[PDB]
Amino acid sequence: FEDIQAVIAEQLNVDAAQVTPEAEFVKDLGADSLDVVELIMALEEKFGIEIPDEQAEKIVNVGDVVKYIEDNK
Amino acid sequence: FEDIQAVIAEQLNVDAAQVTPEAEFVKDLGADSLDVVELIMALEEKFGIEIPDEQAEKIVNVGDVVKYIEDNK
Amino acid sequence: SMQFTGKNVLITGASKGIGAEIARTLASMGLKVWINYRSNAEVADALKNELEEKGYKAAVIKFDAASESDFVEAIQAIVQSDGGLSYLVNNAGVVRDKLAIKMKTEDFHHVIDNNLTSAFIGCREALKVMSKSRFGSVVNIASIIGERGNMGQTNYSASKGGMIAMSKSFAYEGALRNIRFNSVTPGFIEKADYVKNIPLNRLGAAKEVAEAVAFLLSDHSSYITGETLKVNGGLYM
Amino acid sequence: SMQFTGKNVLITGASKGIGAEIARTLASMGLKVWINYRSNAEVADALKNELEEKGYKAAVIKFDAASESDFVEAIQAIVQSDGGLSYLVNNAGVVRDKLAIKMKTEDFHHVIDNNLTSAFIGCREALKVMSKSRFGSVVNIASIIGERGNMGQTNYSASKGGMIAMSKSFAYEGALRNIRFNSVTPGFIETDMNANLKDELKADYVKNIPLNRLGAAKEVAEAVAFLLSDHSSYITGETLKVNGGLYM
Amino acid sequence: SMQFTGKNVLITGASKGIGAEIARTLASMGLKVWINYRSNAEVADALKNELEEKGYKAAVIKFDAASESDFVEAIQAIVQSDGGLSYLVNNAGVVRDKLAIKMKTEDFHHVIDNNLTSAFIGCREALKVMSKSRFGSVVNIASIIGERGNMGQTNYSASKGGMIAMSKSFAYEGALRNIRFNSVTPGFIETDMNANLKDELKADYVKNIPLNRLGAAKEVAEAVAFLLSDHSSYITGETLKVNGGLYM
Amino acid sequence: SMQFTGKNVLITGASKGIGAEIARTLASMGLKVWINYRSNAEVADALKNELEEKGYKAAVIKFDAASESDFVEAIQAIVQSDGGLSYLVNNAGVVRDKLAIKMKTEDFHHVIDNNLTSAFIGCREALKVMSKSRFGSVVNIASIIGERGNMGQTNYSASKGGMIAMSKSFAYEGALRNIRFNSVTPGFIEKADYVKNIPLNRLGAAKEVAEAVAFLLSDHSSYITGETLKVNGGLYM
Ligand SMILES: NC(=O)c1ccc[n+]([C@@H]2O[C@H](COP(=O)([O-])OP(=O)(O)OC[C@H]3O[C@@H](n4cnc5c(N)ncnc54)[C@H](OP(=O)(O)O)[C@@H]3O)[C@@H](O)[C@H]2O)c1
Ligand SMILES: NC(=O)c1ccc[n+]([C@@H]2O[C@H](COP(=O)([O-])OP(=O)(O)OC[C@H]3O[C@@H](n4cnc5c(N)ncnc54)[C@H](OP(=O)(O)O)[C@@H]3O)[C@@H](O)[C@H]2O)c1
Ligand SMILES: NC(=O)c1ccc[n+]([C@@H]2O[C@H](COP(=O)([O-])OP(=O)(O)OC[C@H]3O[C@@H](n4cnc5c(N)ncnc54)[C@H](OP(=O)(O)O)[C@@H]3O)[C@@H](O)[C@H]2O)c1
Ligand SMILES: NC(=O)c1ccc[n+]([C@@H]2O[C@H](COP(=O)([O-])OP(=O)(O)OC[C@H]3O[C@@H](n4cnc5c(N)ncnc54)[C@H](OP(=O)(O)O)[C@@H]3O)[C@@H](O)[C@H]2O)c1
Repeated sequence: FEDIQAVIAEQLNVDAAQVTPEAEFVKDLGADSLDVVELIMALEEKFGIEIPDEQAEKIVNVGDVVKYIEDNK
Repeated sequence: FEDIQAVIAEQLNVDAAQVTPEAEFVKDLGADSLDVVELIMALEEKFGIEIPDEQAEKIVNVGDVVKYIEDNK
Repeated sequence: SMQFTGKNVLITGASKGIGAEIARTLASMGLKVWINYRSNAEVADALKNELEEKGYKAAVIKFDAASESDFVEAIQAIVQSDGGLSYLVNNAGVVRDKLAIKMKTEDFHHVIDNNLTSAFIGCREALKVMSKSRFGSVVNIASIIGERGNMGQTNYSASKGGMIAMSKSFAYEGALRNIRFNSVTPGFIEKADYVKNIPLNRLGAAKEVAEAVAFLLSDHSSYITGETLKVNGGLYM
Repeated sequence: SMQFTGKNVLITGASKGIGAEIARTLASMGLKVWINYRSNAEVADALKNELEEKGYKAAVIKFDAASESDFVEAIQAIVQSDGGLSYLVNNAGVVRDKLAIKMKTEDFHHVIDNNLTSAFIGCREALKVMSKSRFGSVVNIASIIGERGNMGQTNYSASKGGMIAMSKSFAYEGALRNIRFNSVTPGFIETDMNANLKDELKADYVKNIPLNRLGAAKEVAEAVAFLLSDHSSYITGETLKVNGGLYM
Repeated sequence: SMQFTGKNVLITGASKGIGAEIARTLASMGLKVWINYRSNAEVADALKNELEEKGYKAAVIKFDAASESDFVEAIQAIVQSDGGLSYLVNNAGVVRDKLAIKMKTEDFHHVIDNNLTSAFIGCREALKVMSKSRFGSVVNIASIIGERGNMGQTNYSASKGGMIAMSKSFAYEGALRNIRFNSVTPGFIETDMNANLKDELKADYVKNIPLNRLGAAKEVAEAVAFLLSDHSSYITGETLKVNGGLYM
Repeated sequence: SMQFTGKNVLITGASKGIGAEIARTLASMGLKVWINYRSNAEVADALKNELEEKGYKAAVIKFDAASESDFVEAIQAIVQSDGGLSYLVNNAGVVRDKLAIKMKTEDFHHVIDNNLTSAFIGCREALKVMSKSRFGSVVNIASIIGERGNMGQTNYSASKGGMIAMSKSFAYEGALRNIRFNSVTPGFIEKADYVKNIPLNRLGAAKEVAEAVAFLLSDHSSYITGETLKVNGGLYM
């Protein structure tokens, strides 16, 4: 999770304190969309393989990102 | 002034209480521009004759409207 | 026929040609047409008689569409007679073709002042009289030349390209008031070797322009403002 | 009303939405309308029954507009019943919006095949059944974003833009037999296709539309009617913007 | 750089703004630039001295571009000094924004006369001095709002739209002597003309510009340079949008 | 020459004609050109030799621009070799002309899938590889047909009109990343009676198209995205 914290925080110019598990990416951390698509793709650069659209649709806040990774490991 | 109050208040769907002498037309009473041009022209339908642009430029809030009328009477 | 919410219409330069044929058309749909003329009454009243004779309403009026006072005052007269004004067609136009190098600044101005400035006073008084009623439709008659240009018509292309871009700006200004502004660009309207460039292989008839104008003033085009409608048989797509 | 020299019209995807309102309008001007549907006939028959009860002539007909054999047979049956087809309206359209990097060649083709290919078959079969009768009007419902482009609609814009360029060429091809092709490029219309959309993104649009409202499907419809009617008899290869000023 | 077959260029209204930056750019590509001014020469001479100190050839020349006799003599003096004029840029422009109902036929003519007529004289005299030499490129600085229209700019839009249509016809007229006319229609550039404007209305624009910034006068300039250079030798009657995506 | 911030470029269908002449041009300005070919290597390597022989950098690469895997993988290979990718020109095109009534749906698809879908994978991988560097320029080679249409080219007009409107949408998408997208519409490039419709009275030379493309990839057009640049001698204004 800690390295997940630093990835999204680099990925969109926010420090790690912003990353509370249920801070949303858009309502809270302040991002458009490519920002979230390119983050998710960036998170698949952890080799969580090609997590499906049908599970990424439900990603809204950083905790779901901790899910779906540790699911598709 | 009282009939000036009712004119601008009809002219842009606001009741007479809105019309405090130094309520602005745009920051306070809520109007675009044609709204203020068509009001001023509507105020020249009182026959204040064709009050100049050089004196209307400085109109921002209802009190200036009480001026320039009683000036050009 | 076509549904019109409004009652009357002013057609500049309507005593003959396409202007007469917009008056004839628009009257046959139930509007009171205010034909204007600049010079010859005789033929302008012929048209007023031809329309009134079929049991339509029609009126002539004399003013130069390039002259601000004449035209402002005109519209004021029509408002005072008929109560208001609903539709306006800026149809007034002139042409003085020349190669550029043979063209004097007077030859440019004569076309600009008389094709574009006229359209300006029109549209501007349209906004002035149609605002209280929050309703209106204006149609400016341009040409394919305002879109394509043409050799020997740098003065006319200028005035018709102006009229198109000016019309779009008026359309922004009067939308605050449900006052629509649109342009019509006719192609060649009725040598004859120029027909080979038209896909429909013929010169459009002026009624084909009048009905396009009528559609742009009618309620069917009630969500169309700022548009340019090509009536050119396909000459320019 | 508005005059028509023709008698019947085929309107692909006419069951709901702008397609529905095209059918109501052309019907109430005394045309025979052939409401096309692809899947569930409960809305198309309901429309047909609405129109006959008003006293207009209507019908329903089943085909996937993107299916050539299914399309061609459809028109053949229309000709067989009525002795010819006067007016085609290619309305059938789908939308699938995705950022290009998440978009897939399926999502590109789904839109191209349904929005563009269907219109090609339509225009083509439109030349065939109308050439010998030296009369015809066709109208392809395009979109503002075929003229402008838009973010997340690289597939939809690709297809609408093809439709506008393709319609121009058909208008060349059918011009000598008095077959006219035109496009209507609407702005944002209050229908089924965009109904589900964020109010944050919807009032976003309204404030950019000079006329300060979303257009009515009836308003796209009456513009299509003008372009098919005879009043437009010198107008071909044109594109009529019905976007309330949103793009000029 | 970019190749030019010509040698000198006349740039009406080149003292400040986009006109200035056109002159810097064309100068640093080794052209001789004739910076025009109408009134105060302290900025035009300062520009001329900036450019020579860099080692480029520059000059200044006084005329009102809207004055035919004053314009024609100006070019004649340029021909007399240099033996011909290769490149004209009609940059000179004024703006006066008013709601149409408060706008006056003076305010309409002020813009038409300065923005449109001046460009006509330019293009015309451009045909004259370039016809015998079978070479030439002219570029008319127009504006986005000649293509789109805009609220409160019925006079400015009228003039820019005329300029684009007029340039097309000149391009017809001068095409056989290899004289090309093109327009540049910029979006919103960070210069003198719009500097004084409400931040509420300025950040309003930025958020509508896909590239998410106001364009640089240097960026309009290098697009004008391409259109005058030889790389554009098959391009005539075109209009090049330099608006960062603001209109497409 | 012209200033390029980027180093390399991929030119689809560049082994001959306008594609070869964009490679030749863009290399002479200092970029490493990645020519591709679909079938004949012989002539494609001739071009690679001709360029490398003048002391420019140049590379061939073999893939079908209509084939998603081949082209995605291509670009991945070029990134892995040269570090990244800066410029892309979607030049790949085909033509199969026919009157509409003689045209089968296969004849439509062959042009759409091969002129427009190819441009899609191109632009889409452009966005994918150029985002991390926040810099790039893409140019799609259309035609005057995508603007005017043409009799007997409803399939090609479709694919080029698509490509133009698609390009505008990509331009919206990659602006968030300083990735510019633009189209070039060439007219007739080099019977001969069709020259009478061109004001410049000649058929444009392919170098005249390559330099337009080069200008759209170069830094001079750094505020130009979404535009369509007509290289048609005035055939269509
Ligand atoms: N037919 C075509 O091929 C073509 C191409 C594009 C569209 N149109 C447009 O159609 C319109 C007129 O049609 P037309 O071609 O049939 O022209 P026309 O035969 O010359 O009729 C034009 C009319 O406008 C009048 N007029 C001119 N200046 C006027 C002014 N200042 N005030 C009032 N009336 C004025 C005329 O002049 P007089 O009093 O001097 O007769 C005449 O009544 C124009 O705007 C023209 O630019 C023509
Ligand atoms: N609404 C807007 O804002 C807007 C603006 C621009 C223009 N338009 C265009 O208007 C048209 C659709 O109207 P709408 O927006 O009101 O959408 P809608 O409510 O979704 O109606 C579209 C209809 O087309 C049908 N259809 C799709 N593919 C078909 C096919 N292959 N064969 C037969 N029918 C098919 C539908 O399919 P089902 O079986 O799936 O119901 C549906 O009945 C399209 O061309 C759209 O792209 C939309
Ligand atoms: N900046 C933008 O956002 C924008 C966008 C579209 C295009 N443009 C166009 O770019 C041009 C001007 O550049 P700018 O925006 O940077 O404006 P600016 O800073 O005001 O520069 C315009 C210049 O043109 C001169 N000028 C005007 N009329 C002249 C005449 N008759 N003869 C000679 N010089 C004359 C000026 O007059 P003074 O003597 O009054 O200084 C001034 O030096 C115009 O064509 C404008 O309409 C502007
Ligand atoms: N010259 C003109 O008059 C004109 C008009 C407008 C612009 N252009 C455009 O210019 C481009 C090419 O120029 P051109 O006219 O000189 O055409 P050309 O002579 O046919 O060259 C086109 C090239 O694209 C290749 N190609 C086709 N499909 C491909 C694919 N899927 N993958 C890779 N390469 C593919 C060619 O096919 P092979 O391998 O089969 O040789 C050839 O190398 C096209 O997009 C065309 O539409 C042409």
